[PDB]
Amino acid sequence: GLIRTWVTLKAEQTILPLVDEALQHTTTKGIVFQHPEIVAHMDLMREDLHLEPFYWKLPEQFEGKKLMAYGGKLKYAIYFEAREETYNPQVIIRGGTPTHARIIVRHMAAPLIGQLTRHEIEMTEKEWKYYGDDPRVHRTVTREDFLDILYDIHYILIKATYGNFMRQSRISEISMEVAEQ
Repeated sequence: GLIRTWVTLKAEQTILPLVDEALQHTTTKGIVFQHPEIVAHMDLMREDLHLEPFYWKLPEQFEGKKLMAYGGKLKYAIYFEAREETYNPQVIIRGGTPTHARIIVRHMAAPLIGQLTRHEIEMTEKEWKYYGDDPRVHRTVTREDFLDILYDIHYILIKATYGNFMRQSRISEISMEVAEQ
């Protein structure tokens, strides 16, 4: 076909949970919609603030048989405020048939404080790395592994916690390219 589509959030889904890297817990207590940005404010989550760093767990429509995504472009905009401005992975994906379930990460430059910054992440092996490998290692994910993750995505996470002592964090414009025929 060559029918370029984008998965995005349902207009109705106006809230996006926070999670630790572990996905051991989830928080909503401090998250609110303020069109278009979706906002997590720390002061409404003080009870939970040790479980940091936090990631946004994208909703199920990004998960699953997503082989067609391999074209490219995971897109989203990020904004945040913290006391000062300075390792942790920008985005995190897990997926696979049990025999090949594995976790990979994408590292990027920390976004600036106060400046809404945009990310577009190419959905291909060449730039991702392996969870558990220090970011300074020059190994990247094999095409083969990558594709086996896409074959069934378990979850995609995007960094919510930034700088030092963070006040609030906003994410918007969330989309990922797929394909139809």
